[PDB]
Amino acid sequence: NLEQSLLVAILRQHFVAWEQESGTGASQAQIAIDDLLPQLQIYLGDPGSESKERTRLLTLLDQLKGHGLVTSPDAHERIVIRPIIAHLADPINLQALLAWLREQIAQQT
DNA sequence: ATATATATATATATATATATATATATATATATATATATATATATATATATATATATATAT
Repeated sequence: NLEQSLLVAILRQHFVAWEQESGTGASQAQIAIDDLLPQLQIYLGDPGSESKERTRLLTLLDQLKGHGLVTSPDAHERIVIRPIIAHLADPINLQALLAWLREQIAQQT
């Protein structure tokens, strides 16, 4: 669904950006939950409360863990991106949709 | 020119996944009400003594 696609695109670009610096296959840096909500806000707005957005992000991460793309949030609310994200079927789709929605919001604002 | 057997296109129906709302089961807390227990006071009945109304026995 749309939200899962956006989250996967964000995670994918984070992973590629990290690999650009530390090299291919470098141990992924732990990313906090607080860091992703501002970014999902860029494409989904504010659903009404922090208690709602954080819950949505957590359920999305748990859904993605089923496919193996991300680990479970650790005791301090940080996740790690799994290697399997690099081998998605068509990574070009993520870039296109993500940039398209970003351009949409930039045009409407 | 009609039947009779493939092939292709299209539509329908089903399965999977997720989001949202509702129902059910269970547990707990609360409030209310009922019933009971307790305490107190008063009423009734009986017993005993004295007072009022009436009559009889004993001693000389």
